Parts: sequence; C-alpha cells; structure tokens
Amino acid sequence: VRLLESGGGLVQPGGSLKLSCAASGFDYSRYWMSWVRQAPGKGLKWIGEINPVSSTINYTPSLKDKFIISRDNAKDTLYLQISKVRSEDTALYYCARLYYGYGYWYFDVWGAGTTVTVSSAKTTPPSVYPLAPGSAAAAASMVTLGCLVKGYFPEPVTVTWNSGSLAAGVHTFPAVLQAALYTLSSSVTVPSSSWPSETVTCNVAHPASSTKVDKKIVPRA
Amino acid sequence: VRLLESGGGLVQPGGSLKLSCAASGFDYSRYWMSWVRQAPGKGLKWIGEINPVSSTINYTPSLKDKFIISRDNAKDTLYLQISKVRSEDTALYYCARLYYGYGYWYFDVWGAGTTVTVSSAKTTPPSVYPLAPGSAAAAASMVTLGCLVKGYFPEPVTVTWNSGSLAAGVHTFPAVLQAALYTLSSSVTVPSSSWPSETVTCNVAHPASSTKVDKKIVPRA
Amino acid sequence: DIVLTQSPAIMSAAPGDKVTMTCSASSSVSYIHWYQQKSGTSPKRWIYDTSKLTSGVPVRFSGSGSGTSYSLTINTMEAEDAATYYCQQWSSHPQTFGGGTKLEILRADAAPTVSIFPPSSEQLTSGGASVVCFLNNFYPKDINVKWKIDGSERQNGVLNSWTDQDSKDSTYSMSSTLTLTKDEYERHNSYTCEATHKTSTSPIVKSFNRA
Amino acid sequence: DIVLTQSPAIMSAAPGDKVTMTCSASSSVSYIHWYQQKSGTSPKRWIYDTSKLTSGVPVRFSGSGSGTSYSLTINTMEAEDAATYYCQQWSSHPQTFGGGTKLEILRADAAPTVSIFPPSSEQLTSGGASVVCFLNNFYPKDINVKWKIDGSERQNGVLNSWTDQDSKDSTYSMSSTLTLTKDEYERHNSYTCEATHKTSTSPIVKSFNRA
Amino acid sequence: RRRQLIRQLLERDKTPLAILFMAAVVGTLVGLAAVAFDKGVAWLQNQRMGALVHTADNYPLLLTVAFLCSAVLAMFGYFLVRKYAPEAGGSGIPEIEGALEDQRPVRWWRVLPVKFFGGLGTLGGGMVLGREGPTVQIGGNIGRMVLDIFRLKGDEARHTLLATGAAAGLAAAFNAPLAGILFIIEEMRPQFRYTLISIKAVFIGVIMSTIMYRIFNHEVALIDVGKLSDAPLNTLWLYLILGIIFGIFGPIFNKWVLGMQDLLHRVHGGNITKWVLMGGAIGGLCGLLGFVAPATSGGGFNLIPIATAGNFSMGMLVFIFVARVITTLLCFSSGAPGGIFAPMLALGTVLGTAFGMVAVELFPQYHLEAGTFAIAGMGALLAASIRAPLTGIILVLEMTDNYQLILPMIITGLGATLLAQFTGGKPLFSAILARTLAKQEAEQ
Amino acid sequence: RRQLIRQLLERDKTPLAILFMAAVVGTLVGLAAVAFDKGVAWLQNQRMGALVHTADNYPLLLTVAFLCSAVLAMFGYFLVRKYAPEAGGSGIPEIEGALEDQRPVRWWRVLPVKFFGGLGTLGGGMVLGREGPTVQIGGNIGRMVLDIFRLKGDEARHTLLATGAAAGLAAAFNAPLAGILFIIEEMRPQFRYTLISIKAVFIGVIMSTIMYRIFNHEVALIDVGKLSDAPLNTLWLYLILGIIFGIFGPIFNKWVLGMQDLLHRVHGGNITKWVLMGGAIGGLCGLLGFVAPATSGGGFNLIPIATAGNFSMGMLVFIFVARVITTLLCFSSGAPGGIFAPMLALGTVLGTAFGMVAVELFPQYHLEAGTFAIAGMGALLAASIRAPLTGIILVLEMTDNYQLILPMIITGLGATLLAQFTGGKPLFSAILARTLAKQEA
Ligand SMILES: [Br-]
Ligand SMILES: [Br-]
Ligand SMILES: [Br-]
Ligand SMILES: [Br-]
Repeated sequence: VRLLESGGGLVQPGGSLKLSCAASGFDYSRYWMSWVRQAPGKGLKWIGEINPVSSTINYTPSLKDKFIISRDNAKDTLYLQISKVRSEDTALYYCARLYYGYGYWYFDVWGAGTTVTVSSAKTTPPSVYPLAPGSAAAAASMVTLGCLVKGYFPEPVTVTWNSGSLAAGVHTFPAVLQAALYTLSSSVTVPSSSWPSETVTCNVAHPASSTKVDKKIVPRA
Repeated sequence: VRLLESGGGLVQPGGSLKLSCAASGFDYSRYWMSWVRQAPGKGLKWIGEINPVSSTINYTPSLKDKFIISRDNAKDTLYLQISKVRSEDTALYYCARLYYGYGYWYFDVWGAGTTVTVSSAKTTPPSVYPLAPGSAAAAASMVTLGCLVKGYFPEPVTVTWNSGSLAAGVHTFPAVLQAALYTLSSSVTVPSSSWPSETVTCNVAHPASSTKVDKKIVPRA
Repeated sequence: DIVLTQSPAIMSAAPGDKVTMTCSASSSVSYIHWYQQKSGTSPKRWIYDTSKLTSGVPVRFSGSGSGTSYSLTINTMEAEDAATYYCQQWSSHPQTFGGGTKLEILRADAAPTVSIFPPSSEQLTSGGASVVCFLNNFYPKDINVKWKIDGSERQNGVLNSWTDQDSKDSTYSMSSTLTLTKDEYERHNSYTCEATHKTSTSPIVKSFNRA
Repeated sequence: DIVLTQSPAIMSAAPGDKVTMTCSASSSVSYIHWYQQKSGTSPKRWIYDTSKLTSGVPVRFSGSGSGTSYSLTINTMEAEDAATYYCQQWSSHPQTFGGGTKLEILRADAAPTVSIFPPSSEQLTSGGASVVCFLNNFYPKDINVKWKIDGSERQNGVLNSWTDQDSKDSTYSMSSTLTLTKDEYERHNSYTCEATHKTSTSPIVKSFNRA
Repeated sequence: RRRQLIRQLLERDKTPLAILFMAAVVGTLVGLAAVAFDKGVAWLQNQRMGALVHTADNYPLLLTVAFLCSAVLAMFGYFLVRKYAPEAGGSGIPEIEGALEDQRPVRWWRVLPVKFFGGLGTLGGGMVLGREGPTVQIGGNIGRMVLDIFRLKGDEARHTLLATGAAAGLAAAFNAPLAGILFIIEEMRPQFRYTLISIKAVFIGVIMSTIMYRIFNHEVALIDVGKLSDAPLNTLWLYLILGIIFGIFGPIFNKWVLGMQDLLHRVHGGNITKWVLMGGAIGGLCGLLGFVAPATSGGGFNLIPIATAGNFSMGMLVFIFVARVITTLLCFSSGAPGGIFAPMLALGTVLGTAFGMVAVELFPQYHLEAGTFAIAGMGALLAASIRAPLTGIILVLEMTDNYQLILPMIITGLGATLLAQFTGGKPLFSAILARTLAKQEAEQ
Repeated sequence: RRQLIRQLLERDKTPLAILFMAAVVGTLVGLAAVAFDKGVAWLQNQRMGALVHTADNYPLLLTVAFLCSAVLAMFGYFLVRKYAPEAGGSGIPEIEGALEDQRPVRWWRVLPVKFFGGLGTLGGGMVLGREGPTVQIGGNIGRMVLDIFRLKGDEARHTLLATGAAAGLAAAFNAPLAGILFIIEEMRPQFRYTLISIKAVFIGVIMSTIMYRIFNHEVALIDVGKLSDAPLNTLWLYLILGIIFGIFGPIFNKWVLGMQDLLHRVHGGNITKWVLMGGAIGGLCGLLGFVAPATSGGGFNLIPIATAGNFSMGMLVFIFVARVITTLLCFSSGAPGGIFAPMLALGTVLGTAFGMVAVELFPQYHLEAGTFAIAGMGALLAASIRAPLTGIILVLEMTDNYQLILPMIITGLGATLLAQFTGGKPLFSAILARTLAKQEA
C-alpha cells in the first residue's frame, strides 16, 4: 500500500496550486480518501474527504471555494486544489485512505507528504562555505569540521558528507529564515588521525535552484 | 468498452516482439481474454486465450514457446510475445474479450488490431505530395483533390482529411507494394464553393516510424 | 480441431433478395457464431448461439441449423450488408473459424468520375514524376485504364489499385499511378488518362499540359 | 468542534519505564485513535477505538479511558519508542487531532563539545563574515550561549539552531552563528564563544584571534 | 409415542419417487409459463410504447392513446376475471394458501387461462401490480393440473404439488430460488397444523422453474444495484429505527388495502359492468401516468436501481412514495389480477432511500450511503404488511446481492415485524383469506 | 373452517416475554460462543508456543505436540464421562431430542462440561467443529433462562430451546440465516406440529451474531474471494458431483455410526480406557497438526487453499482419505465437538478434486475447480445430515458467491436425492434414534 502525493512547492500569496496524491497497492474505489495538513512545528489538521463515488465531499470549517477535493478513480489518484493561497497554508500536506473498526472512523494509511510554501520571496541558490578549524585550535581526540549553506530559498537543501560515505557523527542543523533567505550549517566529527591527512568533502544540493555544489574543507594555512 | 492493442510493426525474421492490448470500460478481471490474428487478405486464426487470474492459458497447436500470452491485471493490459518469427506471423493481431451465451464461448468485443510485418527491410517515413488540379481546372459543382503517400515501410498508414471533420467524399486506395516499399493516394471530393476558399489538409500518419505529415493542398499557382 | 468450410466463397445479390450463406463442419458443432467484417474494420459479433442476434443487428438477419450444417440468412438483404461473414464454433476445443462468405452487392449502373493530377512541385525536388488519375464511384467493377504521354500510349510503371465495394452506395473506385524519372516527365508535355467503362461506349478522357 | 489537548507536551523517560500520555477532550468522545510520528516520516496508525493494537505494534503499548479523558501507555519503553504521539477522535464530526505528545529518551548528562570557526576566506571575498560556533552532543537540551567580540559581549546577528534529539546517543546539538559585514568584523580581534550548560557552573569558552 | 418417534426418525425424508418426479414436471411447466407470461407483459408494454410514437406530436392525442390502450387491456383483464374465474382476481396467493388448508378449490381449467390472459392485460397495461400474484397462483393450479391429469392420490401429493407450484411460481418471478422455497415454509404452508409438504420436492420444483427462467432470461438481472458500501457496527441502530418506522406503517397500509377493497366494492357493487369499466378507468390512469411520471406507475422494478444510487431528490422520493401508495391501492384493492409483492419492494426501497438521505446528512461521521438503507428498506414492507421477513430478506439478498448488508437487512426487517405485531397488524395474506373464508360462511 | 378464521386473525402473536427472553438468550449464547472461540484459539496458540520452545530436538517436539493434545483431550473426555455423558460427541442430537421432550436439558451440568470439555478437545487441535459445543451450550443457555425466570408453557420451552440452538450455530459460523434455517429444517420436531416462534428465533440469532461481530469484526472465517460464473451448459456437471455426494453420504453415515460401536469396545463404557483412548486420539491430532496440518484441525484453514486450486490432485486425495480417518476417530469416539465443520472441509476437498478432473476434461467450459469446490462444500451436509437448505445457505453465507447459487442447489439436491435412494438416514436423527432406542432397550 503506497500513497504518493506530489505537487507541493513554492507558490505566491493570492495564487493557487493543484496537489495530487497517486495510489498503489489496493482497490482505490471502496475507499474514502482524505487530505490532512500539518502546519510546521504544530498540530495535524483535517482538510477534507471524498467518497469512492465522488458524491460526498466534506471540507473542514473553511471558506467557500478554498479547497476543492476530487478524485479520478480511473487514474487511481486524489487531487486537492487550494485557491487564494496565503501564508497560513504553508504546511506539509498528507493524503490518507479512511477506515473504521466499530464505525468511529480513522486515518488508515498515510502518505509521505509534500510541502507547500506560500511566500512572495524568490528562489535563490545557496552559498557553500567550508568551516576548517583555525590556526589557534589544538588537534585533540576528535576533529570537528563543517560547511555553511547560507542564503538560499526555499527549503530544502540536502547536505551529505564524503558523497554519503561518512555517515557517522554528522549534524545537519535545521535552517533558519531571515529577510527571506535560509541559512544552515552541517558538522562532521572525524577523528584527529583522519584529518587533514585525508580528503573531507561536503556535498550540498539545493534542487529548488538547480544547485549541486561540492565544497572541499582544506585546512587553514 | 475499448480494446486498443499496440506494439506491432516491423520485425526481422527469427527475432521476437511483444504485443500489448490495453482495455478500458469493463472490469478487466472477470474476463477471459484471447488473441486472434489475420494474415493479409485471409480469414481468422485463434492464437491463444487466458483466464483472469492467469491460472489457465491455452494456446493453439503451436510450438515450445512460439507464442506466450501474459496479462498484467493491475494495468488492464493483455500481452503477446511471439518468438522465432517466421513470415506466417505477418498478420493483423486482434486482442478480443471472451464471453458465452448458453455456454459455448465466443469472441465478444474485438480490438482494432495491430499490424506485424516480418521482413528484412527498413522502416521508412512516407513522403506526402499534394495532388491539386492543374491551372486548367474546369471547376464545376464539386472539386476533387487528393494527396500521394509514397515510399513508406511497413504497413499501414492512415489518411484523414482536416483531422477527419471531412468524412464524406473520401477514398483511400489500398497500398501497392513495389521494390520493398509501399505507395497509396487518397481522394476527396468537396464543393467548388469550398476550395480554395477554405483550408483542405490531408493528415497522413505512419505509426511504425512515429510520423505524421500534414500536407495542405495548395491551388496550383 | 473442427474444420468449418463456408458455402459461397463470394456471393453477389441485389438488395431485396433473400440471401443465405452456409457454414459446414467436419464433425458435430452446436451453437455456432457469426461475425461481420465490413471492409477495413475489425469483426463484429453478429449472430450468436446459432440463432440469437447481437444487440443492434437489424431484424433482417437470422441464423439456424445443427450438427454438420449451419446457415445465416438476410431476409431482404440491404446494400449496407456488404461484408465478409465468418462462422465460428467453440462447441469443441479449440475454437475454429470459417473460411468466410463475402457478400457483394448488385446495384444499378454508375459511371466513373475521372480526375487527373500533375506531379507536385516537391516531388520534383526528388526526381520523381508520379502522374495520378482517380476513377471514382463506378459500377460495375470492371474498368480499364490507359495512359497517353504526348498521344503515344504508355504501359511501363503504371500501377492500379481498387477499393472494396463501398458500404452505402455500393460503388467501386480506382486510382492509377504513372511513375517516371524527373526528366522522363519533363521531356514530354501532354499527359492523358483514358477510362473505358460499361456505362459509356466511347472512353472518358482527362488530360493536363506541362506547358 | 471537539478540542483534544494532549497533556504532556514534551517528556523524557529512560529505557524500560512506564510511560503515560493523556488526551483530554473538551467534550464527549468515544473510541479515539493514536498515531506515532517518528521524526521525518509518515504518521502511522498505532492505537484505534480507545484501545486496540494494530498489526505490527509491540504489545508494550496499550490505550484506554472514556467519556472525556483517554490515555496511551508504555510498559517497558524501548529505544524505538520515542516519537510524537497524536490522539484523534472521529466520534464527533468534524474529527480532531491532539496537540501531540513528544516522547524523548532521557539519558545521563553530557557536557557540550564546542568548536568555533572563522569566516571562510571566500565568504569574505563577498563582504560577509559569519562566525560559526558548534555545540555538539549534550544532554539535557537546555543550554545558554553568549558571544564575545573583543572580550565584549555581543547580541546582534546571532542565530541559534538546535537539532532534534539524536538516535545514536539521544543527545542534542545546537549551533550558534554570528554574522557581520567584512568591515564590521575586521575592526575587531578577539572572538569568544561561551557555552553555559547544566553540567558545570563555569562556561566552556572557545575562541580565536584574527591576528 | 417415543417408540413411534424411533420408528419415524428412521423413516424421515422419504418422499415417493412419483411425487419427486411430478414436482420436476410442475416446475418445468410453471417456469415456461412464467417465462411466457413475462414475455407477454413485455410485448404489450412495448406495443403500447409503439403507439405513443405513432402519435408523438398531438400532445392530448398521445395522453388519450396512453389511457385508452391501458384502459382497454385493463377492462379485458377485469372481464376475464369477473366472467370466468372470480377467485383469480387480486393476488392469488390468498387463494393458494387456502387451497393448502383444503379450504379453497383449485379450479385450474378456469384460473390458468383467466389469470394468464387477465394478468397479461392488467400488467401489460402498465398497472401497479407484480408478476408474483399471477405466477404463484398459476403455479399452484399447474401443480393441481398435473395432480389431476395424472390422478395422483394422497394428502402428500395434493399439498406438495400445490406448494411446489407456488414456489416455482415465485422463483421464476424474481429469479429467486431460495425465496420461493422459503416463502412456502414461512407463509404458504398451513400455519397452525402439521402438513405433508415435502421440502425436497419443493426444491426440485423451484430448481426446474429457475432453470426455465435462466434459459430465456440469461445475462440481465431484474435489479442491478452494484456492490454497495459496508455497514459499520455503530450504524446498526439506525436500521432498527428504520424498521420501527416500517413497523408502524405496515398495518396502517393493511387497513388501506383492506378498506380500499370495500370502498371500491361500492363503486361497482359486485356488478360486472361497473367493475370492468371502473377497472379500465384505473388501468387507463396507469398507462397515462406511465408517460407523465413513469415512477408513479408500472411494476416498480425500474425506479429501484435509480433510487438506491441516490439519483432521486428528497422531493421526488416523497412524491414517488405518496403517488405509489395511491396507485398500488387503486390497482390491487380493485381486485385486478396481479401480485402486490413487487410494488411493495418498490415502496420499501423508496422509503429506505429517503430515510438514508436524512441519515446521511445527520451523521457524516458514519460515512453513510443512503443506498444501504434503500436495500434494508426493500424487503421491510414485506416484513411489516405480509409479515414474512425471512422470505423478504432472502428475496432482497437474492436480487440485490449485497450480503455484507445482511445484518442491517435482518435488523430492519425484524424491527418491522416486531412493530407490526405491537401495533395490532395482521399478515395481509391471512387477513384476506380470513375475509374471503369468513365472507363465504356469512352467506348461509 | 371457523377455527381457521379464528386462527388466521391471530397468527404471529408471540408473548412479549418470550420475545424479550429470546433476546437475552442470544446475547448469552453469543458472548459464550465468542468466549469458547477465544478459548480454543488461546490453547491452539499455547501449544504452538511450546513447539517453539523445543523447536530443535525433532522427536522431542513430536512428543510435546502429542502430549499437549493428549492431555487436553483426556481432560475433555473426562469432564464429559464424569459429569455429563449427554454432552459427548456433537450435542445437536440431544437438543433435537430436547425439543421432542424425549431428552433432558441438564444445563447446570452440560454448560460447564461442554464448554471446558470442548476447550480441551478443540484447543488440542482435534478434527471437531465449534457448532456441536455452541449449539448444545446454546440450547442449555435457553433452558437455563427458562428455568431461572420460571417461564411456563410449551411455546416458552421449545422456543427458548430452539433460539438457543440457532444463536448457537449463528455465532459459530457468523451465519444468521443458516441458524434460523437449521431450526426450521432440522432441529424442530420433524413429524408433528410445534410451538416454535420463528420471530423469536430471529431475535435470538440476531443478538448472538451482534455479539460475534463485536469481537470478530473485519476477519471472515472463510475468504475465497469472488469466483467465476457458471454457464448453463455446465450445470449437469454439478448434478453428477451431487450424485457422487449422494452415494457417499450414507456410506459415511455407516462409518460414523459403526465407528461409534468399534470404538466403544476399546473402552467398553469404562471411564479410564475411554479417557486414555481419547488422549491417544487427541495426541495424534496435535501431532498431525504439525507433520501434515491439513489432515488435522477444524478444517477451516484448508478450504481457501483448496478452492484456489493450490493443492495438487495427490495432496487432495491424501487430505481426503486422512480427514475421513481423523474425522471419524474424533467424532465417533464421542469427544465433544460438532461434525458440521469438518464436513464442510471434506466437501470442499472433494468438490475441488471433482473440479480439477472437470477442468481438463472440458476446456471449452472454461471451468474453475473452485466453483465445484464451493458446490461441494455444503454437499456432504446435504448427504450425511440431509439438511441441504441449511447447508446451501450456510455456504452462501460464508463464501459469498451468490452467482453460484444454481450449481450449489443442484449439487446439494443431487446429494439429498441420491442419499435417499441409497437408503441413508439424516445422521442427526439416526443418532437420536440410536440414543432413544438404547434408552428403552
Ligand atoms: Br388476493
Ligand atoms: Br403476491
Ligand atoms: Br452427537
Ligand atoms: Br454439530
């Protein structure tokens, strides 16, 4: 059973977008389909639901044409139109199939999600800068390295170290927004013998802006 | 209810091809499917059949793995793999949904058929040349135009006029084969008070090469 | 496997005629079927279980018989009935079709509309010289094409092609293609197209001039 | 509509422990359902109809309650148990979810491993200077940070960002980043990073001089 | 009597081969007959449709020929009944129930052609009557006919072949084997004493008539409603409530059907000509309404699939209900040949649908589909007026094929029988046998 | 005549107290059936858990499989032989007698004897159903509430005895209709008129089904999915299959009856030879429920597998023979538990077999053995116990393949017709006859 919803991204305030959830691994009819969104760092909220015969569609206590849920049983996919988008809709959108036990209904199987950002801000590539320790720091047991991915929009960037291979002791911090741009940094702690006598590289991908960048962390001469 | 079989075309003798049939408008489970073929200008021959859960599959007096009939119920699609292809397999292949009256079964809704040609020759887009009357056209009630489709392989092509909005007054003559290449032309009689006054275009479509040519009949100036 | 062989391989009858074709089988078959295949179209389950009509088949169609012999009858045939009909059994595995009876329509006389066409300008950018001549909507089907380059008769590389009998008007049609090299066409001037048909004693002629 | 309020917002508890989170309705509810949301993945169905364990759920889990008050419970809490639990009713429409309960692995205290960094040369080749300072691997999550430009305290252009709890040691990591203009930064020398944790009373300083 | 039981147990389920073999020939005939009747009715409704096309212009002339066709054919039916077999008026199930109690005669030489050709007229005119009436009675008489023609002696042979005829009668009427057999052993049989009805022979009879029905009516169901949704456990109580509503209405309808027999008896006073003409007036009103609002007229089988899918509005449902109550009464209570069984399914669906709609908007958390309440309500009027729930529930199940709705169906039905008991209503088939059986003593 | 008019106007009028009490009966029967069901499950489960703890040493596991099933079997035969010999075997024969007033309904004894006895024989993985236990327990439950509330009259005595048996079968197969239909086709006094209120039987069955759905929702007992259809020229094949069930129905009755006798000598009515012989059979069950589970157990597990045609012809023939054996040894040895269920199992396995032969013989029919499997399922019930209308409706309710209704009826009726003309008897009457005759002899 897979519910794979696409469509999320960056839209402008006042605009609109068509989220889509594509279904696999069960009879898509018979099943009620529902949209549920999660405002970042906040509770889950119910958008709406549609029945197999698309003859009952229930939305949350919400303005007249805001949401427009429909399904195309023939393509086994569930759609959500949001109109007049505003910064309140900036959230992670999940589609779900509905079931029951005694008959008090529950959200059976969820999907992965897609993220909608509602901002007037412009898509902007990131600047990747290495974070080699200074000519002042003593090479202890562990040596902390890092790189700073500053000044991009919107989320996400994907920071992985040594083409993924260095999977231990890594901390990709959450990004923070300021004056319409995100900034995050990522740490990798190799042992003292590991560096600089070996190549440590950070790979930053911001797919939002077609940016794939590799930044070598060379020591401070 | 439509059975829309594809995948046919040119094969080199001895090789193998997979035909697909794509169905839509009836529960694709519950039905036995079949394959019947028709060599050019000849009657009908039963290739094979297959039940819904692919648990019984009978073929006709063939060989080892001469034909192989599969079916992906999740895709509403019927398949036919023909291997070791000799030139008796140059035919038109109908995928057909099976059903019974009292009990002795029949072939119910038939597909369009795909064309399979077994030859060593090359696949060639056709050239389309507009046939307009000479400057000395004594244009009476109804003007007759056409277009010449020559130098394609294999069969077939389809000619329509003005995407087929012009149904009446059209002939398309059967292709004649000369020098391992095909050639036909289509004729279209229309009111004289309708050309050159309006747009009259022929839509030639040769699927084997994936080529449409839209020759527009321009009065001989 | 049962071998079904069908009575007339080809038959001709004028509409209003009562028409029966026959399907004869090697052994015993029961509740056979019939398909209609009109020209350049996939078959249509026409009659089923020996006598039932499929949904949307005129009541002019009937079907009967048992054992070795079966029939299909068109009581008062219509001209829109021009197809090849196949019988099929599956009373004994594996199912087997018939040879096909091909119904042709006998209609009244119908003189041909001739149209002659000069080789297009882009076909000349390719050294070809195909002169086309359509002879459309004629009955009966016997027609005779004749090509006269500069009055002089030609017969090299002229190819003919006839359509089936049309489903509603019952008339045939024919195209003729005189194909040449670039200079072969340009080293003449007067091309004619001659068509002699049952409908006229003196041939129908159409021609164009390069000059 | 009905408002469910999950009582412990965030909570920590050691492995092998009786963990219990409330879900108090603002009205009358029946047969609620619980969902486990691990960091960065689909909310999965855990408990339903006030108490039933779904296929897959280890038996250490169980819910109960009624009327206006329900609760999920863990007898022996394992490692794979710390996530966010979301109660949800649909006895009264429109359905509602709880605020969530974030369960976290409690562990032995850990003092922060501090690393300070000088703005890269390429960033300066732009007019920006960012002083990154890492505070890595510490429990509990509570920590204080404070910058010293030329031994003097600084509060502008500082941004701090904690990771969520780790699952390779259940610690936290927070990064403080001070940003200045190339000019702004260049008229200063001593750059200190001060980390005030619960594990000490005197802060772990880490600094560097431009010169 | 214990030693007698050991004697009997060791001798249970032993029907004489001749009774079994004759049950088979009963079914076969009943079936072919039902099939024939079915086709006759169809042909006539079709000819009548063909006339309205010949006068498709002139609006009043259309409304005229719709009336006159259904008038004439109704008159023809009332006449054939009033003149040659008054016992074959109305349903016919009351009479065959009596015949099993030896309280009524089975005058087959009369009824067979009267009910057959009479029904052909009333039904073929598009009147609001079923086919069950005609086929069940015709069925019994057919079983009587072969009892006489073969001079089979004994109580067993007289009750059995009378019962299996009725069973194969209902069975070939609804393509419902089980409902036939169940109908006999829940309603048709002498309800107060032991009888000599062989169940095994009833079956063989039902089997044969179903096979005869499938030979000619393969590959098209009577009611196609598709597979509906499920019913969750906390939904069930709503089916109880629905049943209660059917329970209080069941007897209320029985008053109307009985009382309307009386009220219509005065319009003619037992006079052949006042009756025949009154009948042609109702009949004509049906062929008329079968043009200006076909939902109000006809057997009812047409509006069922439409109602279940929720394609009717609340208004249209209420209207369909009201007007069907009217036309169902006028046709049945006027003693025209034809069952009430079918239009009772129609009325049950239409009510169930309505209750389902109200349910749907009131409880969106249940995710209701009115069509489940339509299917629960289908056999409910049968369980509240006719008081044969086990027949009505299995009748529905056999036609709608929604076994997942078995519980709501039973619960609604049982609620309808329990409330039809506590509001003092009577099995409508007994009630008419009692009126007929009492009215024959009350002239001595 | 005038008596009839008096009766007609008074038909279907059950005293509210009989109705009300039928409702409580069901409720109890159901909850109990549910409880028993869960008990058997729990024990089958513990026994599975022991075989895990000795999953290595091969003979050690084969032993612990025997010993578990031996011990729990012995426990069952004992609880029966010691405190209620009437609750041995099925229990349906007894309750039928009880409705004829020819047998006593000693609920104070049978309730806990059948319950905990069945728990032992069933939970040991013996080839017995749940019907036996639940139907009897059901009747006794209806007796218990008749006594405890002192309800007077024949109606109250037969009704509450019947609805108890009905709600008994109902919560046994999640089959409401089969319950009600079984009462009015088999359970009722077959030769005289009775005072059983159908309306009240319903209410009872309803309640027990609701009790069953409350604890067993969202999992069917048999899931076979929607099979294909059956064309009209196929029907004769189901007649032939029925005839084959018809000849075998009585032959099976002989072996079930005869095997009661041949097993009665091994103990001679002796409590100790009995209980030990019972533990020997029981232990053979838990053993075979490891080395070929298809031969052992209730049978419900092999049905879905058989119908889908996942068994080979060999495996089918072996599962048949071995099940005939184990079904006899367990029921004929008078262990508590129905024969209803393993009879369905036998019917499916035969039906499937017939269907396979059918499939290859007639490829032009496009057959699916699984249709013959579902036709054969209720067929042994129509040939041995001679209740086809209950068997057909029981299968229909469990398999949900209504489009196969004709094949199902045709096979079933062919089985009843040929079990009559080969001199066989309703196996539930035959046992009542044996027990009622052995009482006066
Ligand atoms: Br009546
Ligand atoms: Br009726
Ligand atoms: Br027994
Ligand atoms: Br049993």
